[PDB]
This record gives sequence, structure tokens and C-alpha cells, in this order.
Amino acid sequence: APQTITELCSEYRNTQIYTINDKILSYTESMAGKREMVIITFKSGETFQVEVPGSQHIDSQKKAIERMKDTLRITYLTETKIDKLCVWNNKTPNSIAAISMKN
Amino acid sequence: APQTITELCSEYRNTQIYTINDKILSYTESMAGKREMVIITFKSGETFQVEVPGSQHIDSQKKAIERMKDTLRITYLTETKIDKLCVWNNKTPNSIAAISMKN
Amino acid sequence: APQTITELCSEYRNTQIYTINDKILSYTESMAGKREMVIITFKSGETFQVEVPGSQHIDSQKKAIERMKDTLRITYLTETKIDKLCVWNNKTPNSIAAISMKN
Amino acid sequence: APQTITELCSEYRNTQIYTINDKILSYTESMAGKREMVIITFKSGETFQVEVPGSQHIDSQKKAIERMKDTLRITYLTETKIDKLCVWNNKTPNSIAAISMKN
Amino acid sequence: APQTITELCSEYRNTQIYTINDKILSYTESMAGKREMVIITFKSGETFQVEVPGSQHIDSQKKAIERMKDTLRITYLTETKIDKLCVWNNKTPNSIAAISMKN
Amino acid sequence: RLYRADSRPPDEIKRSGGLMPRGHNEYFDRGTQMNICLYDHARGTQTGFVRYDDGYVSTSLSLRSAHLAGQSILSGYSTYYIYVIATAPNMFNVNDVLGVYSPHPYEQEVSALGGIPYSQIYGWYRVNFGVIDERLHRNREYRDRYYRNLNIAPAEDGYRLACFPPDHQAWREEPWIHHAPQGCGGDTCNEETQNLSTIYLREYQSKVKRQIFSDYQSEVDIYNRI
Ligand SMILES: OC[C@H]1O[C@@H](O[C@H]2[C@H](O)[C@@H](O)[C@H](O)O[C@@H]2CO)[C@H](O)[C@@H](O)[C@H]1O
Ligand SMILES: OC[C@H]1O[C@@H](O[C@H]2[C@H](O)[C@@H](O)[C@H](O)O[C@@H]2CO)[C@H](O)[C@@H](O)[C@H]1O
Ligand SMILES: OC[C@H]1O[C@@H](O[C@H]2[C@H](O)[C@@H](O)[C@H](O)O[C@@H]2CO)[C@H](O)[C@@H](O)[C@H]1O
Ligand SMILES: OC[C@H]1O[C@@H](O[C@H]2[C@H](O)[C@@H](O)[C@H](O)O[C@@H]2CO)[C@H](O)[C@@H](O)[C@H]1O
Ligand SMILES: OC[C@H]1O[C@@H](O[C@H]2[C@H](O)[C@@H](O)[C@H](O)O[C@@H]2CO)[C@H](O)[C@@H](O)[C@H]1O
Repeated sequence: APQTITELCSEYRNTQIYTINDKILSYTESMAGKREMVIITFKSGETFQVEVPGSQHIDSQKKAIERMKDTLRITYLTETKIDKLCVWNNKTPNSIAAISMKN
Repeated sequence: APQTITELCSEYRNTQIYTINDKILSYTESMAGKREMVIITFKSGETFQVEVPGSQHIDSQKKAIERMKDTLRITYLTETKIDKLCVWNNKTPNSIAAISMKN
Repeated sequence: APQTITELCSEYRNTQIYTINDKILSYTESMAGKREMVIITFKSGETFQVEVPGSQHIDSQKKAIERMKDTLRITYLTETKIDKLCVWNNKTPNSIAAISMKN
Repeated sequence: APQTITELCSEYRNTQIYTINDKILSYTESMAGKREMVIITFKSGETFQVEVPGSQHIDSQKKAIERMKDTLRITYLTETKIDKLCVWNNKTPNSIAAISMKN
Repeated sequence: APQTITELCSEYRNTQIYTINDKILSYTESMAGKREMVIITFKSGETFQVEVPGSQHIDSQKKAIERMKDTLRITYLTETKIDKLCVWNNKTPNSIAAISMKN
Repeated sequence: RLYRADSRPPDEIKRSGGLMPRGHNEYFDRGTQMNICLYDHARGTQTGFVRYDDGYVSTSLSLRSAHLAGQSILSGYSTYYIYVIATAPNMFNVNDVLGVYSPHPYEQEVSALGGIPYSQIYGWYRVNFGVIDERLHRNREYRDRYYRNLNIAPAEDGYRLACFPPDHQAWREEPWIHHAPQGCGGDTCNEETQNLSTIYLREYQSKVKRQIFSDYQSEVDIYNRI
């Protein structure tokens, strides 16, 4: 299996790596019908989302989507610095595929 | 997809944005029959609820409702400032659809 | 629709509001067969339980019972003050129906 | 229902109360097949396990077991003192049935 | 049942103990299809993964893979030192079977 | 409880995550590498501040002593505060570690290695025109259960963090001799002393994150998720 986020990111089409190296400025959580998602922004202007679960997701990704939202909430609350984000750039805002943090 | 809470709020009918910029004053949780919900209050006197899951909710919303309640409990216990709330104003108390926090 | 715990409490029979205004003194959790419950006590001598799920509990309450147990554990750990409790007095110890906290 | 860990413990066979009054020294978590379990030890030398779900467990205990593991992890991380433990002493290491903490 | 991670580790084929005694350097989480996993690394240069759930995992391990990822995330955030890891060395990166922490 | 007069107000202290040493913005900021050195900290004096350079924030053993120091240093300040701090292992009694080589003996300072986390501050009193407002304001984020039972770090653990210079006779004598870092009594000594002090701090900071970050840990229903 991949050993880094860059390596893992490279095996998908439409992805790209953002070196954030910064904490989350804002966190938005929604339970509104058909818009059950999380949105995060950074002080640089970047905005990224965890997509509403849809057909573009295989079954195994469902529990992973839930895990990612748990991670972003606690990362925001603890003001933990995010190192890199692997995102699908064919979605606006760019969709989070993976995240990495280093101490 | 929406990029901010306001944009997401505007996609629904019977919603409104409340600018809070303050920590939650009181938190109420109930496991009583037919009223399994959460109610939060602010210094301003404003009161909001996370509705009891029902027919008005599509199956995708069910998991997001539980998440919202987890988020509110955490926010209350840590006195974390809430930035804005997107609520359905056709319920009493107003129903929470999305929340945003900043900094 | 209820706006406060007291208003919510009045909708059920055999309930009573206890004004605690104090942190939990002790927390007990059991996974023993037929005794899966949580018991909390206060300095004043008051003892309450979150009941073993049973026939008196409906589907919608199953999840709510697990949330209350989660709430009592974290509340204990953070030494957060509990303002009021709405409990069913036809059980010993009295059974928690709803909880509220403030500040 | 029982009102204390001692009373609750007494309702089962092969149980025993241990008064710990100390924080957990080490925490061991395993995901290995047939050994999905948690083992904790104290400075005094006692070692206890939350046991792997099995035939000796009723359905209501499946969730209770997961909760106990959540509890042991968070109490370990926060260095919170465990007051007493009710354990089944017919297992090696002794199996945890209930736990109490007081401050 | 085992009493230590070493004892638990030796019950499986293709495993080995790694004495880390160090906090996690980096944490990587992916929700990408077929790569739903976590990857951790240490200052020493060692890299480990919690594998993607597959056919090498019996049913009971499913809930344990999830718990493990929750533990690694909170252990990383708090900078808590990992003592030993029991890993399957027939995978690249080595796959985590059990973890232990002390103090 | 330990006490410290400081011009920096409660909300600033909250923004920083505690009472920081000179040049440290936030408590958990490993971004700027601080020079942690007890002996050097014990000798320097600051303008408008009670001793807080060289990675250590100074504190008095009483409100009065804390008041006296404030009056002398913060003599012309309409308002300043005196923070009430719980005892814990990040605190070192300066006289006990530096012994007979303690630069400012009589004062009796107890210094916190790396600063003082917000959650360790019990409260504070406001001081108006040099006069103390006897109303103790309580800090809501003070971890009572955690700090309740902690004490200052015993002198034995501080000797190797003493930071006396390499050729300073103290390293060539009891009891510092048994605790001298690798190279004390070349630059190895300095980098070794700085490495040990930073290790001690990083470990204490982890104890703190274990307290404050656990409040955010939310448990999952694995059976519903899986
Ligand atoms: O899985 C989330 C991710 O899906 C991408 O869609 C993939 C899809 O997962 C794959 O199974 C199919 O072959 O089509 C796409 C190939 O790129 C989306 O493109 C991406 O935006 C995310 O939504
Ligand atoms: O979703 C909570 C929200 O429901 C509204 O009713 C909508 C709902 O948005 C949609 O998911 C459902 O399928 O159709 C209904 C059409 O009106 C309520 O008006 C609002 O107050 C909330 O309860
Ligand atoms: O839900 C917990 C609550 O239930 C009461 O029992 C109710 C039951 O919920 C309902 O199905 C039935 O119609 O009426 C019963 C009598 O009030 C218990 O009495 C109470 O103590 C709690 O356990
Ligand atoms: O519940 C865990 C507990 O189980 C005991 O086994 C019992 C079981 O609890 C009960 O349903 C019944 O008496 O059958 C089993 C026969 O011994 C274990 O003995 C104890 O160690 C725990 O494993
Ligand atoms: O359980 C994760 C673990 O699986 C190993 O495969 C084992 C497997 O557990 C067992 O069910 C199968 O029958 O035999 C294999 C060894 O004989 C993997 O080899 C290991 O790397 C992990 O993935």
C-alpha cells in the first residue's frame, strides 16, 4: 500500500496535493437535506468540502466519509496544523480525499 | 456545491441566518419518549432545537442529525464560539440546519 | 417544540424536576448481563440511573439512551455542572428523562 | 436496580470487587482476529481485560462492551482515577464487569 | 487470554514486536475508494498502516479496525507515546495488529 | 498556589494559551525555537516584566511577594494583574536547583519551564493604581481534578536542567556532578542542556494536550457505522 499522502494521491485521476501547513480557519457543518456535508476554509482563502455521500462512492467509502468529518471537527477544535490535503479538483469546492498532519 | 453557510442556507425555503458570535449558554438533552431532541440557548435569549427525527427527514439526514447533536454537546462543554446558524424559522424553537464556527 | 426542560418534563407522567446545580460526584458503568446501565450520584446524596434498554423504551429511544450515557461520562470527566434533571420517579434510583446544564 | 457498584457486583457469580483508587498505568488494544480486546494494568500489579464478545455474552452486552472500551481509553488518556472495579475472577486476566470513578 | 502485547503478538504468524517508545510523527487518513486507511510514521523512519478492511479480516475484526483508527487519531493529537506495536511484517508498510501505551 | 504580577491581561493570556516566556507567542508553538536555560533566566531582569526570559516564567510563593515585585517593576500601571497558579512538575524552585549559586536568593522564585498553560491558572486579582482588588476572579478553564494533587518538580529532576555554563565549577561538584549533561564539567554541553530542557517541556505539554484535547473526543457507535 502507499506510504505517503503524495503517493496515495497519485493513484487517482483528477486529484492534486495542496500543502496547507496551517490550521483550519472555519468549520461549517450541515444537516440540511441533500446538503449533509462539512466545509472548511483556511486563512489563505482555500475552501474544501467533504462531499455528501452519493453514487460516486463505493460502499467501503461510507464509513470513511463519516470518519473524515469526525477528524476535521476535532482538528478544527484543537487548532491542529494540517500539513497536506489530497483533493479531487473536479468538484467546487475541491473535494477532500485524504489529509495529513505532522508534529 | 455551496462554499459558505449563507449560500447553503439560501438553497432552502423557510430558513434564515442567525449571527451568533458567542458560546452556548445552556444545553438541554432529552431521551424522553417522542421528544428525543436537543435544545440550546444563548445569552441573547435565542433558543434553538435539533428536531426529533421524523417523516420530514429523508434517510440521509438521520446520520447528520446525530452528528449535529454530537457537535453541539462538544461546543457547549468547551465553550467554543459559534459564528452563525442556519435555521428553519417555521418551527418553534427554530430548527437548526447548519452551524459554522470561526478562528 | 418544548423550549425548556421543565416544559418538556411536564408532558410526561410520574416525572419530577430536580435542581442539581453541581458536578457529578461519582460515575458507575456496567456491562454485566441485564445490568447495562450508568449510575451517577451527587454530593447531596441524590442517586440516579440511565436504565437498561427495555420494553418500556421505543425504537427512537434506543439511540437516545446511548447518547445520554455518553453525555453523563463526558460531563463527569470535565467536571461540568448540571443545572436540572427531569426524572421518572417510579423507578429506584430515579430514571433520567432529560438533562440541562448552563454557563 | 442496584444503587452502587458493590450491590451490582453481588448479583453475579464469580465476581469480586477490587478497590483501585489509582489511574491506569498501561493500555493495550488489539485488533488481531479472535483477540479484539483491551487489557489494562495498574501500578499495583493488577491486569484486567475487557473480553472478546462471545457466547457467554447476551446481545445487550455487545454495545456495552464497546462502551467499556471507550471508557477505558479516555480514562487512560486523561489519567483519571478509577475507584472500584467489579470483575469476573474466573477468567485470566480477570474480566471487567463494571467500573466506578469518584472525585 | 494474553496478559501483555508481546504474549498476544506471539500467538500469530508473521508478526513482530517493535519497541517505539515515541509519539507519532505524522498521521495520514484517506477516504479514497479502496484506500480507506490510516498511515502513521515515527521520527525513527518507521511507517505503519491500519490496513483497508478486506478478506484477510474475519467479521469480528471489523469493529476493531475502526476502534484502532480512533485510537491512533487521538494518540497523535495528544502526542501520547506509543510503547510497543505488534505488526504483521508480511505487508508494506507493516500492518498494525496491536498497540500498547504506558504512563 | 504560586503568584505572579503581570501587565498582560486575562484575555491575552487566553489567546496565548498561558503565561509565555519572552518571545513565545502561543504555548504549543514549536515553531520558534526557544532557548531554555534556568541559570541564564535566573540572572536576567526585564523592563515592565517580572523575570520571564530564557524559556522560564517566574512566580512568587505568596501574594504579597508577588505584589511587592509588581509595585517595583509595574510601578506606573493603572491596571495589571496577579495570577494565581497551581503547583505542578513544570515548576522548579530556582534556589533549590541553582543552590548557593542562585543569583537572586532572598526573593524565593519558583519558575515554570516553558511558561504556564492557561488551564493551570486558578484565577487572578486585578490591581488598580498599585492597589489590589481583593476579588479573586476564577478561571473557568482551570483543570481542578488534574492539578488538585500536583506539586512543584523536586530539585533532583532540575539539576540536569540547571544550565550552568560548561566550565562553571558547579558541574564539578555535588550534587550537579551526578546530573551534568553530556559535555558539562564543548558546545555538546549547551546543545545537550537545551535538548534535555526541550524534552522535559515536550513531555509536559503532552500531559496538557491529554487533558485539554480529550474534551473534544467524541465516541462512535461502531456497530452503526460498520
Ligand atoms: O469517490 C469520491 C470521488 O469520486 C470520484 O468519482 C470517481 C468514482 O469514484 C469512480 O468510481 C468512477 O470511475 O468515476 C470517477 C473517476 O474519477 C469523483 O470524480 C470525485 O470528485 C469524488 O467525488
Ligand atoms: O429537513 C428538516 C426540515 O424539513 C422541512 O420539510 C421538508 C424537508 O426539507 C425534506 O427533506 C422533505 O423531504 O420534504 C419537506 C418538504 O417541505 C420542514 O419545513 C423544516 O422545518 C425542517 O423540519
Ligand atoms: O421510556 C422510559 C419510561 O417509560 C415508562 O413506561 C411507559 C412506556 O414508555 C409506554 O410505552 C407506555 O405506553 O406507558 C408506560 C407507562 O408510563 C416507565 O414507566 C418510565 O419509568 C420510563 O422507563
Ligand atoms: O457476561 C460475561 C461473563 O460471562 C460469564 O458466563 C456466563 C454468562 O454471563 C451468563 O449468561 C450464563 O451464566 O452463562 C455463562 C456460563 O458461565 C463468564 O463466566 C464471565 O467470566 C464473563 O465472561
Ligand atoms: O487479520 C489481518 C491479517 O491477515 C493476515 O492473513 C491471515 C488471516 O488473518 C487469516 O484469516 C488467513 O486464513 O491466514 C492468514 C495467515 O495465514 C495477513 O497475512 C496479515 O498481513 C493481516 O492482513
